[PDB]
Amino acid sequence: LAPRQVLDLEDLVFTQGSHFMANKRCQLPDGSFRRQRKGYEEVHVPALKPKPFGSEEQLLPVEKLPKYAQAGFEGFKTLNRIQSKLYRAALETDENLLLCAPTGAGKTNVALMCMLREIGKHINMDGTINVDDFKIIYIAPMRSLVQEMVGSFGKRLATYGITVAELTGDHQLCKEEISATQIIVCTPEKWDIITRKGGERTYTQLVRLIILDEIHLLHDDRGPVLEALVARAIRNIEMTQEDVRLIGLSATLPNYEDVATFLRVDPAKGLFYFDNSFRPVPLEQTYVGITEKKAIKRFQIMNEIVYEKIMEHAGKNQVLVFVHSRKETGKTARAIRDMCLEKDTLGLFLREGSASTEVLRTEAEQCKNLELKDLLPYGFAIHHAGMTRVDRTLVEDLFADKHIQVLVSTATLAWGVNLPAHTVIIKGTQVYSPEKGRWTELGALDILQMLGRAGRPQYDTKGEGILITSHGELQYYLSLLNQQLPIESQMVSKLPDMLNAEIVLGNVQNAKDAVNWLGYAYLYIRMLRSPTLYGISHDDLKGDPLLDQRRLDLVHTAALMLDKNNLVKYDKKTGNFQVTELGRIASHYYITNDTVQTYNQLLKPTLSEIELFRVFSLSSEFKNITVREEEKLELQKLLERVPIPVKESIEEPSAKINVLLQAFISQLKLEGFALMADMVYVTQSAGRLMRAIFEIVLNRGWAQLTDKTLNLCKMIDKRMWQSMCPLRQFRKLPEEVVKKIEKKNFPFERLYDLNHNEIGELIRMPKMGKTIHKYVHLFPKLELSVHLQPITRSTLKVELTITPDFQWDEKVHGSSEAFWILVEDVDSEVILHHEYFLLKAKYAQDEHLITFFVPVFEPLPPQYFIRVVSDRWLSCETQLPVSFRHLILPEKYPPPTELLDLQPLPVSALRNSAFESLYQDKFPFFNPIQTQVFNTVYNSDDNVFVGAPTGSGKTICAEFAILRMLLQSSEGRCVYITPMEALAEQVYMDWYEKFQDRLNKKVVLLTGETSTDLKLLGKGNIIISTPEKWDILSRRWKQRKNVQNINLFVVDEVHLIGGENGPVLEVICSRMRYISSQIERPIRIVALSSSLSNAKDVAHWLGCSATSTFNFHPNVRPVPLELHIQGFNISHTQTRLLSMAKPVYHAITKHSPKKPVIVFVPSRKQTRLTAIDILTTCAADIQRQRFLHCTEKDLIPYLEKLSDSTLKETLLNGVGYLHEGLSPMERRLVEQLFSSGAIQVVVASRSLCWGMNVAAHLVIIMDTQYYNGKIHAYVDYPIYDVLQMVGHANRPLQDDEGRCVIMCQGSKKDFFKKFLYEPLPVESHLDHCMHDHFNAEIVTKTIENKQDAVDYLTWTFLYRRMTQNPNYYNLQGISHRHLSDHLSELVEQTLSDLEQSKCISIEDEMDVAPLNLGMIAAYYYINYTTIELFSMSLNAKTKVRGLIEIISNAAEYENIPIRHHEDNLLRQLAQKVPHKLNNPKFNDPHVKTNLLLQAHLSRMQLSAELQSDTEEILSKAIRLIQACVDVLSSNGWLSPALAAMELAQMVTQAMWSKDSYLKQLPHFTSEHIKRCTDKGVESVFDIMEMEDEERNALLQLTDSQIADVARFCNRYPNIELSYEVVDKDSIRSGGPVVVLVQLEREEEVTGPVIAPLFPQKREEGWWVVIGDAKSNSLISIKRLTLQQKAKVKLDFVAPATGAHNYTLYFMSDAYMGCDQEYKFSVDVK
Amino acid sequence: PLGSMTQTFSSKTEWRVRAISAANLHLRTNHIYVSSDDIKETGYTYILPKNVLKKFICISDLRAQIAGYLYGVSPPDNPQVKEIRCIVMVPQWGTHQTVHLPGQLPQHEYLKEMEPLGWIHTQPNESPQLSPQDVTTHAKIMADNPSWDGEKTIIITCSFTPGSCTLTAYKLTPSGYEWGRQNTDKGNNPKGYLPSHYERVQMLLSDRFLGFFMVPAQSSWNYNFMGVRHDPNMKYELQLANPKEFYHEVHRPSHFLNFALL
Ligand SMILES: CNc1ccccc1C(=O)O[C@H]1[C@@H](O)[C@H](n2cnc3c(N)ncnc32)O[C@@H]1COP(=O)(O)OP(=O)(O)O
Ligand SMILES: [Mg+2]
Ligand SMILES: [Mg+2]
Repeated sequence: LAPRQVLDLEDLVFTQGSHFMANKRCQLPDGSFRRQRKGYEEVHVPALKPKPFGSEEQLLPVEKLPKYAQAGFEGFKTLNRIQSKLYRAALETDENLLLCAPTGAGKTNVALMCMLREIGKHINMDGTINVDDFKIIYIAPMRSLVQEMVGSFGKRLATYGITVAELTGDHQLCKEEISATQIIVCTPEKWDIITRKGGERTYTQLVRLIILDEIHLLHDDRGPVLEALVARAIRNIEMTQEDVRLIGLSATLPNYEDVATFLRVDPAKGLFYFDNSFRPVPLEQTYVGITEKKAIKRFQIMNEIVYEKIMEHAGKNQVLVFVHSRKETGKTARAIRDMCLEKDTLGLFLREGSASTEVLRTEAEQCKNLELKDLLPYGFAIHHAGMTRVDRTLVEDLFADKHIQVLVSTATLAWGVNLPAHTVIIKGTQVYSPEKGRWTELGALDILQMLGRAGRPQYDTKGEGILITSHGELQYYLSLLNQQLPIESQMVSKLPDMLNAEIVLGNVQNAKDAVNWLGYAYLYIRMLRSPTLYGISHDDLKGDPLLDQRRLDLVHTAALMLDKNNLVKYDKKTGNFQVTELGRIASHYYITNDTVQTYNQLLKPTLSEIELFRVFSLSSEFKNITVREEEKLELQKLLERVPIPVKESIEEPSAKINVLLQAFISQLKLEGFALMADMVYVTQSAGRLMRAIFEIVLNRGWAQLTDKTLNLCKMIDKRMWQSMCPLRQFRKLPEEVVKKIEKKNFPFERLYDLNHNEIGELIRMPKMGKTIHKYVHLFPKLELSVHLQPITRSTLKVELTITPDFQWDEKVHGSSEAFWILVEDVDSEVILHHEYFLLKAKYAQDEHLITFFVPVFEPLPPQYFIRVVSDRWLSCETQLPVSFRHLILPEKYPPPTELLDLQPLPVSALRNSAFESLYQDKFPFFNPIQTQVFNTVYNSDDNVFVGAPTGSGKTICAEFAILRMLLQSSEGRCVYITPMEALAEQVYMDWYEKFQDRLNKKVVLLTGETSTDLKLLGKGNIIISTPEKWDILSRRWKQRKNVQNINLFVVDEVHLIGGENGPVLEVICSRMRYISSQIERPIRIVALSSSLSNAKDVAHWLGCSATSTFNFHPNVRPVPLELHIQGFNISHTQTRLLSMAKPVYHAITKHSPKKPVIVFVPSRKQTRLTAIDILTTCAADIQRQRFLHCTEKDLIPYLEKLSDSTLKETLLNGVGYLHEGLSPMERRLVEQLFSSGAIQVVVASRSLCWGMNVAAHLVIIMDTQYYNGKIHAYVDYPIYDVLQMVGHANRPLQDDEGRCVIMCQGSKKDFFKKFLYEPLPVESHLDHCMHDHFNAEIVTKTIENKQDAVDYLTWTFLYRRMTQNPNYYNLQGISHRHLSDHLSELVEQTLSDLEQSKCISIEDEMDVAPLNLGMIAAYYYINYTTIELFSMSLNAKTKVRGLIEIISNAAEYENIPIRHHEDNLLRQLAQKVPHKLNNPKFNDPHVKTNLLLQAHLSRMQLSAELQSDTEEILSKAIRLIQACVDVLSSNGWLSPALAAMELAQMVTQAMWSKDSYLKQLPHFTSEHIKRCTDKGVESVFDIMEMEDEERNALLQLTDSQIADVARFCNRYPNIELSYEVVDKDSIRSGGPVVVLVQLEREEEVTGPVIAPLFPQKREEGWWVVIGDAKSNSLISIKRLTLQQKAKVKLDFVAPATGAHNYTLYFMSDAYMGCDQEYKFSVDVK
Repeated sequence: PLGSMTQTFSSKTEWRVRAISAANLHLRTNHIYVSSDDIKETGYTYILPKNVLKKFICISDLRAQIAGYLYGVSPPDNPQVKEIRCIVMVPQWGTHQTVHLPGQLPQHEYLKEMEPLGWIHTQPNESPQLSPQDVTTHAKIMADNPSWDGEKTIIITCSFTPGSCTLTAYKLTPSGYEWGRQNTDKGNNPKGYLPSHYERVQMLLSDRFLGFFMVPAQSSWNYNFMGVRHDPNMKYELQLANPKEFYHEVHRPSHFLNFALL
């Protein structure tokens, strides 16, 4: 914007940090006095008086609270003073609160009331309530305070079923906590890094309440983290408009009004200020300021000040003395105790023969601590984090019982333990800061917390706090503890590091966004109300009232600093920010920006371990570390023994950091006190520092430096070098034996060869034979297999099999084990591919398959390398060499069919007025591709293959074969196969108007339903279908004429044979060849496909002449295709998508400013986001509504028919978007406005690329990956999807060219170049789907023996490719005998699996025959695995409950994804059902459908669009129900069969057997079912028996709606049954018995079956069943398709003699209430 | 006089400066040169691939010699040219004048169809004459292994010139083999050592193909810091992998463990 000016950020930095004293004077309360002593001055401040209860202040008892929250206050009778003034604002209001009170006033319980209000917002009725609907974040300043309150809040809310837990150490996958917890207690820095890594697999969008405890930390150096958390959360509120409540708890300190404005706290509602008088125990404060400057005299002067004040309470009151270190705690405790012996004053501590003197000595005898047994019997003790866990409680338990009189501890006890003492002495206020590299004052929070423990709110009348410090710091601590130390902002120091965090997150994309974000920081509010303190004159403020120019200069200064260090790309004129991979790593790993610049400068692939340590030495986190003269002697004695040499001299601080890191790995304790503190700080941050270097050099492909860096990460974590035997990584194992092995030099990889009693004779030990053998096989080890699958001569597909060769143990491995898969080149220098592998504990014994692609060159390299290295275990690696010596490469693909320069063919070449009238209104002439094949398809019957790019007009070439079929015979039968159902719907719409509307033929679209497809096949001249939809029908071709009488067979997009559902397409087409050869005369086959490299193989497989094969390559597309492939470096998906946002807009203005544009995005959520993104960047250049080419008022006729929020806003600016969530009407409205030229841009998701009826001039593919919900991993786009998306950039009669920009990750850039500029090589995968088809060929008697199975495999495309590329199918030779062996084993293993499942029979190892189980699976198109458990689970007493649980566990339902943001919707739907369930497991893809099946039967409509999940489940439920009906009735079971036959009609009408049978008529309500009270109406036959002028007077419905009620009763199965038993006199037991059953209908043949809640249109099926009461003996069953009058002949056997009574059933599979039941009697003789 | 002074000794070990200097060896692989015509035409042209040559330089030490066995074949129809296709690193230690390889030659399935072409080693200083230790070592290998033919095996020396690396390849003469297998003098001027004992062969660097390495199956190849456990009679087997640098952590375990001892 305006002229800027660069500032000096470090010049505006408050150097003192937490010790900065903004106030310049300090007024003390009344009664304060000062005393002068021995070179030191004292200041006494008397205890304050509680303010008299002024207003209406009555201590509220818990009984008055809302009762749902009373359970959280178990053990409290009445709230204190500050909690009673807050409960209404905390429990009955969502207002942001800010509470200032002195430490100990009870601020925590006020925060608990806020948590209790949120917990009560998501409660149910079953007591245990929804914990999936919310999340609370409690931010505490200290690690010890976090751990304490996790258990404290855990017990208080245990009765609510709430899980409160602290986050792990580092959980890049082990983050199972967050989703399992509901109250996250963390530090400010912990919540900062988690929200930094902004991947929306998160759970941070579920946060409804944030609590900021001890928010006066803002004044501390850690302050900016709290400003970053609040600014990020509050700004994100307005970017989403979902409110998040903010609760701040502070000490009594000035500027509390600024903290409130910073927290969006209304002062008149949420601001509550309480002074130090509200401390529950009055505090008598005493401050001692020493003026002595010499260290030695000042050391003993305070050593005299402590004793003089200890004696003032010795015997009267306990004293708690706080020191800085955990070494001075014992020296001071001894310096006190040992000096009292000089004066004989120890007898006053304990009463000699007391009751507590014996307990102090006796507990010291079993104390286990030497520096505690020395002082415990005399009344002294110490406490620090560097000792025992159970002795610290021993110290706490004794002090709580008034046993210990003098306790010397550090700040850890004050934070993590509630241990009040009458007298508290702060012995010195000086601490060593390794971060600052010098001694400094204690933080303000540590002082407030320490003196907060003075005075017990239980026994003590008052508290006595004693603080001893330097005299120059008296005015400070007097202000801090007497509500006069103002809270300022330390934010400008960390401004660059925190601005980059928002840039990486995408929240800040330009300078204006940063100025807005800076306006939420506590720094900004302080600059407004105190500009003098922040270097702002009044020459600046009122010439810039809201400090808009000042913020811009700060942001401009920070952006330049980040741009100089290559974290950001900052354009000064636009102000725009560009994220970088280096900038992201600095953000995600909490690294300051100066450090990643040093890494970018010095990190080289040729780096040794020597310089790697030196690069770590130069981290800016150690900028303050120096080399003191008292340390250079001890450090130089280490430099002469370091295993990693150091080049720099001893005096440079770089060498000191280097030696301290190596010493930490070697586990060497040093004597310098500052050295030990510096070593801890260097290595506490070495973990994330080296982890950042690892991600830098791994993502760059540097193989050697990655190994060195990853090893250093583990050597720091495990504190050991590589050369040490890795057995010491087991902590339960002792140093004992691992050097017993280390000294005797032999590789650790050899002990696997030995056993129990032989490992010991090695290491000279017969003792622990199994012990070492146990941990040897506990060490992780993986074995690697490889199946090389060549794609071309430059691309290699690799299947890596990972077999674990170790044993799991949660004591050692935990719940997971992470590994890095690394594929390195010949020289082990470049990483050709890498991915993250994780071994889950549940699959710790199974094989894991990994697929990836690697490039190769045709001077074939010797070998590549595959390494699988552990992510945390040291010396844990398996490298498998992959030699290319025997790799058989496929031959180079033949040249394409030359595009002959023919003359453009007119439409008159058809020479048929009716035919020509279908195209002469669209284009003048056919494209060059249609003209070449015209004579071969229109004037010939030979099979034709046309391979051409997407958009070449191949649909018309298929119509050429259709138009010829209608000329030779007006009754022609053509079946058109297309792989995608979205394509079938579009082709059906286009071909219904051409062939049926104009030329009056019959065009049908198969429904996936047998009862309708077989008849649409017979009455139709053009049949459109998908592979599986045609596979069901063409199986039974021997018994169906309408399947083999085909005149023409067209298969479209036949290059999808190499895809997932390829084998089904390959099976049906190869069957058409077999049928046509066995039949009389052949059937014509026309194949269309994208450009294929091996197109001649598909032609030979489909029997196409060489002259009839048109193999075109992508360079001959009718409209020229300009392809651009931009690479992107960022490996983080969400950050990479951000880096593509602005380039998406820039590609629009460069390649197509005026002509329509389509952008493809990976997800539905990304459609709306990118649309908004494109808009505001269009608005940033001041060019709004440039994508809208129609006036703004000619859109509301289309714009108010919408139901979306932003779709109305984006369409008004000329941009639309399409995704699955939109209704079918909304998609048609956006597609119409796009094709009409109104809107220029539309953003469609990847899933819609097959069902879009629009085309654009430019197509932008934003990223090429999507997230898979089940495997929790990103999936690459299928190459067939990309080819389809690029094909949308094609407007033949509108643009001279077609452009497409593909934005992808850099690792995929070369892959797309080799498979988009060249034709696509396709393979087969039928060998992985052989069982289901081999079974069908055995049922239909096509395969009768094992030799026939090999003959069937010879007609497939699977076999043609096994000689062109044998290694792809695991074959080491194209020999003929090699093929028989391979074909035979594939035949043997397939027939043996079907025989094990009892689907087929095998006799004499040669002949095969189908079984009843196999005949049912092939009849209904069911997986053989599904029908196997369809006999293990069913039985004789199954009914409506066992049936649903069995059909839900089918393999056809193991495909739809899972959403665990739903887990509690299904948790309650598991009991929304009227039907009881036993098993938990709510991620089970079958149990989630079991509840979903009953959700359909309960008419629980609206499931966002999970409604579609049910619609695809119902697409397979009918065929699965009929399978059980066949299985149960075949076993002679009566009840489960009949019950399953009426569940078919239950899922048909979405009801139950309990509800009345009147829910079928439309517009019927579930309530006025009982309006048929006792009127005598509960069957459908009753509603028609009443008069017309009367029966509308009870439903109370429209005269529009009764016509829907009438249409059902006109179609309700009205029938008339007549049954007879032929020759009911002469019946001998065992002879032929027959009962015929005639069924005559009325009229009907009136459409299909009325069922609005079913997706398909079904035909009325019927069952004729004979039985015998409920003895569960089914004796006859027959299926029939009735049209009017038809008889059914049932035969069976007579059992013995006597008189048996049989029952006849007439049931249907669609309607309920039409199940007749006739009874007769037979007299057997 | 003194009795006036205190000065305590400091330690400085041999490998500190050599390890620091070994980390900069990659800069020499950008400048590799081979000697040319000086009556060197033998009847065999040896082609060394650059990928394994550069890696052999960086895993070396600028003063301690390291060696590697040469293996390769011939192009389809040209028996006069020998393409070096593999370099095998074996357990070894050396000085500035020679190396110490085990008696056993490399034996592996991958090398069964290849023929041995001799050995390659690094030299501290460039020499106009073949090392007499190289004459002795090469001839004694010929005596114990008839696989090495005097007209097919060569000695490639990698000289450490300032800033670059100079390659030259020699072969033994019949007179050199007879004197080398008898020589027991390891000095720089042994007796009977003549320039008649060797002749230079031609050597060409190429980029059109790539070689591979073979290293011991269990431990590594460098034994200069574990010379006690190295024995001339030691047996070893190989694997298909690339060798580690000279001063890698696994080559000097005593430096890492003795420093950790209190
Ligand atoms: C031995 N201490 C307790 C015994 C019984 C129940 C609770 C405690 C206890 O832990 O004391 C806590 C509060 O429960 C206890 N307390 C809180 N409300 C009440 C209350 N209404 N009645 C009695 N004690 C209370 O005061 C103490 C400190 O309150 P805090 O949250 O840390 O204040 P602050 O420093 O500003 O953050
Ligand atoms: Mg508190
Ligand atoms: Mg098409």
